[PDB]
Amino acid sequence: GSHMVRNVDVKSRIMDQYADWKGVRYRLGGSTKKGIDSSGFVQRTFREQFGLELPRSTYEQQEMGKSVSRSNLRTGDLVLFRAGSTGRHVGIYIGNNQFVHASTSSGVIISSMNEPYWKKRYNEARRVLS
Repeated sequence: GSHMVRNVDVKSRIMDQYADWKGVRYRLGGSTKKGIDSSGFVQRTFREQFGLELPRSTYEQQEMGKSVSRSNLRTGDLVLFRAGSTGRHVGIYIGNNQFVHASTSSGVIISSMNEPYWKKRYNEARRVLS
């Protein structure tokens, strides 16, 4: 079998994407720097940094990969929250109890998993990178 190293500087690649996208406003169904949503930001990040094709849907991203327990989160895992009007919101865990996401209140931003709003609404996590 293959013994090539894989999955790489995951944190630095996500931070590269964040550097270029920080502050981009929230727009439902958007996919550009003029405006992007939470699942769209996850889709773009995984395409551009990891070469993986994800759907632009929190509902479908919840099905991906394998489930991870909250205690076992690793950088690059998708974090899912029962938040907002439809009860669906996704971000990318970046370690140290932080996650990056396209937020409705602030656009693309880094938030803490311990912020009371997000801590109360955390639902599940998915691992996509082996």
